[PDB]
Amino acid sequence: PMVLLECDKDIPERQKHIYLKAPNEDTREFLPIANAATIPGTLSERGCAFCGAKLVIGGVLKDTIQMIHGPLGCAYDTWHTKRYPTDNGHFNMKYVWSTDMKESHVVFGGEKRLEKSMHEAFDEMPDIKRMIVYTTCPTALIGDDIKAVAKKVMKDRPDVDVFTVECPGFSGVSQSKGHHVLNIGWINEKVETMEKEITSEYTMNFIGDFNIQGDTQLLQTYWDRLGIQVVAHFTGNGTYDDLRCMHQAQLNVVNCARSSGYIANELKKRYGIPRLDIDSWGFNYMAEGIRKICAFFGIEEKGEELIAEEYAKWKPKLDWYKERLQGKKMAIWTGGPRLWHWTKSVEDDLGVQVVAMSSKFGHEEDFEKVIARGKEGTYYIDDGNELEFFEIIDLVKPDVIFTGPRVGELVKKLHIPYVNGHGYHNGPYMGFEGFVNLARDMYNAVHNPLRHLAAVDIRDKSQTTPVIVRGAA
Amino acid sequence: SQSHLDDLFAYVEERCLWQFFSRTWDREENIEGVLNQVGRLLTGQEPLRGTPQERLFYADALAMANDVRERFPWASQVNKEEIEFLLDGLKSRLVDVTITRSTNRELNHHLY
Amino acid sequence: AEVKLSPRDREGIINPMYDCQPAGAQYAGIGIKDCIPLVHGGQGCTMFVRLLFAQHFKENFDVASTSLHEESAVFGGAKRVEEGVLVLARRYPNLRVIPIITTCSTEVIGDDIEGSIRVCNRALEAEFPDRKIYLAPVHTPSFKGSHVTGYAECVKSVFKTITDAHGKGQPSGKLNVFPGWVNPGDVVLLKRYFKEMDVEANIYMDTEDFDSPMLPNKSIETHGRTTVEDIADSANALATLSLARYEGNTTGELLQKTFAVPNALVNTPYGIKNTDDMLRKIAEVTGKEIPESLVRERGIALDALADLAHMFFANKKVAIFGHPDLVLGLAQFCMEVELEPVLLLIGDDQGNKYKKDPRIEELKNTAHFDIEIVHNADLWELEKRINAGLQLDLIMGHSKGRYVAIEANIPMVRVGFPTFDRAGLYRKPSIGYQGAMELGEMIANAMFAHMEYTRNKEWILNTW
Ligand code: CLF
Ligand SMILES: [Mg+2]
Ligand SMILES: [Mg+2]
Repeated sequence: PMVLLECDKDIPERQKHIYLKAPNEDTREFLPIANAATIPGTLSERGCAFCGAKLVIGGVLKDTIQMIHGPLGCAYDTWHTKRYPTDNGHFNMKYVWSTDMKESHVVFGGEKRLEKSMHEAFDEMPDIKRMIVYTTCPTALIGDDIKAVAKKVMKDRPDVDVFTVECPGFSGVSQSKGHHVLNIGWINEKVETMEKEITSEYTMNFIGDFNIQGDTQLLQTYWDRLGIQVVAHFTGNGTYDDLRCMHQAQLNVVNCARSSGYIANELKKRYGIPRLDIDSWGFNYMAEGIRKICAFFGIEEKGEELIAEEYAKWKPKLDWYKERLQGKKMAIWTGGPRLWHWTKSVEDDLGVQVVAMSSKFGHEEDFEKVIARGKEGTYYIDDGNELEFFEIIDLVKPDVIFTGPRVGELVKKLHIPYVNGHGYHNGPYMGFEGFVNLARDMYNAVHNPLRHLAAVDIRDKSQTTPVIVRGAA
Repeated sequence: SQSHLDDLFAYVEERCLWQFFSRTWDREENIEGVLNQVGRLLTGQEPLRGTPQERLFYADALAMANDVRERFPWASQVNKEEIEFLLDGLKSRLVDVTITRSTNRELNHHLY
Repeated sequence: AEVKLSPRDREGIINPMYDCQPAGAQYAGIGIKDCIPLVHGGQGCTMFVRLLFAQHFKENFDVASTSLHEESAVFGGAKRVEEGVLVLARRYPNLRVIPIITTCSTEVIGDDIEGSIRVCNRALEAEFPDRKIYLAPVHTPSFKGSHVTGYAECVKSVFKTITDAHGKGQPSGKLNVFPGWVNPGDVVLLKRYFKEMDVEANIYMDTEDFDSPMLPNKSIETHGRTTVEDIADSANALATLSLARYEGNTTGELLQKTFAVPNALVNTPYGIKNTDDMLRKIAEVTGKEIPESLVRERGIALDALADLAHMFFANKKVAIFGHPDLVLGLAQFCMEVELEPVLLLIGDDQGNKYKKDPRIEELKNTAHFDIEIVHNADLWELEKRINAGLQLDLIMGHSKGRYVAIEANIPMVRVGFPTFDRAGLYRKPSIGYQGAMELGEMIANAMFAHMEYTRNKEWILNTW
């Protein structure tokens, strides 16, 4: 049924956002409302639309200036917070740019301030010739026309290319709006503005993977082995110009259908490129994915050789962790997709029971997926808040929670260990080896002497301090 | 036939993603495309592999056909007509739950 | 030799040194017991700052958003403020203080915060008759100043609000102390100094418990310790000691103007002399003697630093960035130990104030090497100067500068805020005598490791 938590008695609309799956229910009658307005004052986990454009997607690129048109805080706030390495010395994580909007620009306009800042950026780093310009709350409110500024700069500096995104933080309800605006602008303006050499009979784009701790580089070892050219990664370890070539691919492979399904759908509509959704987390899921790709291409034997070698390498370790993790209870409190990518894969491959899940910004489509895959007796929460999190912990008593670091530091006080569900502990977590990495971190998190020590009150004469026995795969 | 159909439906719900595409018209296309190829594969017919979309439907259907043959001993015992009937039932169930009765408010939005 | 002040010469920023005003206001607020700040703006303005505090402290701090969305951008956001205050109050029965912090969005659209406060005060009075919640309007447009200015503004507004409600009472005998934006370890040190000097004092804000235990009973103790009652008693103090010109002195000035509590602003107590001068001021206002224990801690510091100064520090060139009170104070500490702070970077638009800071004169009359002080600086200004050939032996600054030092192969000591890329720094003092010693030691140890990694006379670390 839908659940009214005790902590929500004064915000009882929240009942329509929380589903407890019970036997025999028709789940079509219990789909949480999702992607609706936030309730003020709740300590919702949600971020802003600008975040979804710049931090999540655009900022992943290795060769592009990220010009945030606004006051300096939006820039500071999206710098030193992500874990998306590159093969060029991590230029993306080392720098952030701002137009340093001042009061006089609010009053008189910021377009000349933006134009100046853009030329300065290109002057300070003469090897960088690509730029994305984002609006933020106040530059949207004052109506600066960043597309027109961009056009002027490209006329004045014919060796650069500039893309613009209108994504002030108040647009939409969450990060999700930023994903949408960026995806549709990119396909409308920049796809099919360049071409590259095709070097394989088999070509794909990999859409919706942001190279968290090297996930994309790990998957790339698969595609290289298989002889598949990846025209563009959207956007892990990617380049601006690769993204201009997306129309050349034969196949679009989608992992993050939330952030990046938009561009896959438009590529299909406009260019006829088929969309294949996979799960690139999960051990048996990764095998299915590879088999689908290879069947599409007609390279089935090459796929089976890769799969066999990966299972010989990694399956014994995975099974060693399953033996120790079987029956453990997990919660997943992340953006959305990882709920449906992980609930059944950790169950199948590790024996882990996901007892509660919360999505900051997922849509009803994400809830359809996760409820389809998820267990009975589990809580499914759209746009969860802090008090709810406490009440859920008391209801389900998880052994481990996969969530962001701040919430991890909070639940630590309850002696519940965490794994960073967003930026990982010791990743990558995608692919065959990655799921073993995920399992190892779950195991170390749970089978941790400090947890046991923290429970002991040294004043209690009836209590001793225990000694715990760990293992390694 | 009801228990067999219940088996197929529980499989697709817990495993597959193609029935959960972003819009109604994509769900409809995928339910029909993939399940037609599943029927071919389960009954020994040559799959369609002409166009890029047919090739993708084959790839999705091959995972399901192989899984169904592994999981369900009945799928190797029933005849071609019974397979076809089941898959028609499965199409109608998947439309029902992913389209007709889904409360996903984005399903009919004309723009992606 | 010249100490020159110059502005950044670019309009735009690359690698900002500070966050915006609302972030500093949030920081102020999380030091108050039973306080949840409410940030009136878009959601990122809250969530990104809660993350920043988790990076620095490795703790969660409660801050709520009004969740400004598109409708409010067209018609105004007051209903979001008013809903947010009530939803906080209804769901957090022990909540006492809500600083209502504006952002760029809500400054631009002009929402009437004081009007919303009147509405909310009426609603709260009616719904919760036996409760008092203090709503403080905090005007923090992000398009001026920085998180330094925002911290100062929030402290002042909170103090105004709570003291307006309670007024002047019976003399407390206590000092008010505004240390500015310091670590829990700095607060621990000051508490110790006041205890050793038998001086009763409230430290605003008392953030010692941000370093909270993991307890057998599972309780959460990660809270500010400064209460309403402590803030209200400010009006009754003997004196205010303000340690940071840009981080609280304006509240000491407000309490002087309103309640005739005399405010004494001193140099922020980085290094030996500034600590000496602080303690002399305390003695002067309280009539209490400096204790022997502080003479001994000072002497232990001096002894430790004397093992370092002429051997490892002399003539070494240092760049320092961070809050203005920290940068100016650390430059003075560096010179006491024979380091040469040749580049000081201060990261906001308050240059017209900084040109009048007396510590600049104090540098001008002591330094024997040219010093460049870049105001309105970003961290690209440091990188660019290194790339143009500035030879540095040491950088002192916060963790968002780390890649400058890493790539230039220059040792870096992490000071100020945020220091996320090393463990435990929030617990170590940087001010006072113990702090000077710990800073000096961090410097030396950073140098020593550098010598080892680079094979630069690494054999010398034996009989120093
Ligand atoms: S919801 Fe998102 S992060 Fe917030 S402002 Fe808006 S785009 Fe940006 Fe920016 S400068 Fe500071 S952090 Fe805000 S108050 Fe403005
Ligand atoms: Mg089922
Ligand atoms: Mg000694």
